[PDB]
Parts: sequence; C-alpha cells; structure tokens
Amino acid sequence: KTEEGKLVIWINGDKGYNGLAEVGKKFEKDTGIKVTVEHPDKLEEKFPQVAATGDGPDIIFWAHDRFGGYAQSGLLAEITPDKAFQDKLYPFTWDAVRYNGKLIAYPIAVEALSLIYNKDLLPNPPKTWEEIPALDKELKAKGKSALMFNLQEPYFTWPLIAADGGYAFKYENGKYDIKDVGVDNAGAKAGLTFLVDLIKNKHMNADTDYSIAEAAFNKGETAMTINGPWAWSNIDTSKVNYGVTVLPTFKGQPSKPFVGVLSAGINAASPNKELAKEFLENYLLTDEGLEAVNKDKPLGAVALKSYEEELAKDPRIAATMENAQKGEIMPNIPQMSAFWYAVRTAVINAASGRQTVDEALKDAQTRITK
Repeated sequence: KTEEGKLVIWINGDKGYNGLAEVGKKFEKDTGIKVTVEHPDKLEEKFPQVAATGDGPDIIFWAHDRFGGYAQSGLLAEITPDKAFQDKLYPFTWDAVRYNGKLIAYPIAVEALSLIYNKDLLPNPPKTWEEIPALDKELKAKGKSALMFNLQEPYFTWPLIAADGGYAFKYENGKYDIKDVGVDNAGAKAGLTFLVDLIKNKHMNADTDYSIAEAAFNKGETAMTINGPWAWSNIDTSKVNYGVTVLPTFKGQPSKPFVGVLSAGINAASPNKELAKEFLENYLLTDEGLEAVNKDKPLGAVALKSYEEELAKDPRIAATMENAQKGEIMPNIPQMSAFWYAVRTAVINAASGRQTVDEALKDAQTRITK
C-alpha cells in the first residue's frame, strides 16, 4: 500500500484556509493528514513546472480553458473512466470539464451572465433593448442613458454578436476540430450590425474602456446592464435594490455566453490517487468540504451537485448555470489567439469605417484553420 501524511492544494481564489486546513486536521487527528493551500500568480505555469521537477502531493485549481490545453500538452492527469463518479454529478457543471467519455478534474465555479434591473432610481424596459433609442432618447434629454457597460470585449459582446447565428467553432460529436468555423456568419454580421446601429447614432464613439466604463456605472447614470458571476464578481455600488433576470432577446435569439469551469484536477500522470481520491470523495461530498469552501467562497461558483443545490440558494448560480450550458465552451487548442486578434481587429475594422472585416476575419479563419 501507499500512505502519506501531507496534502497540498493550489487555488487562485484567495481564501479557503480555515476550512481546507481544518478538514485535513481532522484527517490528521485520525492518523495522517497535513494540508497546505497556496494562491500564487503563476500557479498554472508553476504547477506544471513544479509538477515536472518533483512535487507530488499538491493539486491545482484554476479555469478549465488552459487546464484543457495543459491537460493535452501542459500537465494534467486525464482521470480514468468510472461509473458512479461521473454518473453521480449533473450534466451541465460537469459537462463543462468533460471530454469524450473523459474528464481531468472537478469544477468549482460557474462563469456566466444575467440581466440586472435597476429599481430605486432607474426604470427598465419589458423585453427589448430596442427601447434604447426611445428610453435613452429620454435620458439624453437630461444627460444620461438607459444602459451602460464595457465597450470592447468578447465573452459578453461576442455573445450578442452570436445571437443571430455565428458560433465560435463547429462542435460535432468529436470536436470543432478546426475546418468548421462559423463565427463570421450572417448572424455575427447581423448581430454586430445592430450593435453598430447603437454606436452609429447614440454612443457615437467607442473608446469607453473597462476601467472607464466602470467609472460610468460608478456615477450610475444608466438604468440597465447585462452581467453575471463572471465579469463582475464583486458588484460595486450599483443601487442595493436591483432585480436579477435571465438575458433578454435579440433578433429571435439569446446571446452566446462564454463557459467557465474553475476546476482543481489531480496532476499530470497520477498523484497519489489513494489519499486524494478518498478524502476528496469522502469530504468534498460533505457540507464540511463543499460548504466550508462555500463560506470561504464569495457568491457565484460551484462544487458538486449536492452542494450545487445548497449553493443554488442564491439566485446567481441558477442563472449562471442556465447560460453556462446554453453557450460556447472555450475550445482546447492554442489557435484561439488567432481569433482574439482577428475579431478584435475586425471589430475595430467595423467601428472606424476603414473596413475589410468579413474578409480580414474570414481569411483569418482560413489562416487559423490552414
């Protein structure tokens, strides 16, 4: 047999020392556990680098996107096939970090987006953004707008442009692969087109940055935004009284949200599965593990179906999962850089009138895929 008396856990959430340390203590008091939790910046690069020299006892917790990649070439130990293990979780939060009858980790955070309504000093529309011209027109009359938010990001802005019908990659049983890229479709155009309409007459310019746009809502002269447990985890002074709703409609379709799985997997190759497999299985599946973290946790996030229910208590998660599953999960290849650069260029290509967006970006597909 192989028994030890140490437990290392890597997490980049900034918390969970009381519960993680308190639990392992319990394992120690019975006969063999000492758990440590580190929260560095290179955690991801460090982990695979340390993993390779001589780390051993020590797990890693971070988004699935790079864990996907690292999983392929980086340093994740693609767990083996089980029955009740995968059969005991739910289809959405576990499907985010799931491969063709495979999976290299457990998720613990759902990134998504919901509609928030301003009450006290902000009257919102019933179902269409189309009201902006009208409702914003009224705001203009004084000095404000109905809706304020970012001004150049994918994930969220991407989702809208996705409304009509431009998906990222083509997911087909196997994988998007590469030769099927349908982002730059009539819907991406049509979608960004309606966006261009907004900026075309009211917004006019489009240099409001994340930090600057942040300042805009900071003063609070807008009566509506679309956000969720992903871009704004630590909500700012945005009127205590606010509603929490599902995203709105657009050209007969819902915006495509980017899917986020914050998950801690067991190494690349196989790190003492006996100790980690039992505790994780016997504690994480307890209100002590799952809920001790949760308390440490902030608000939006995840950690196993049962705890999904307890955690679900908050209106955030329910919406967070609803969108997380009905959207696009970041691929699993290094080519993603080709798009971010192409779409950001193309986007800027459409906003200044010097264009060649369809082509620059379309051809981009040709390049990124060929």
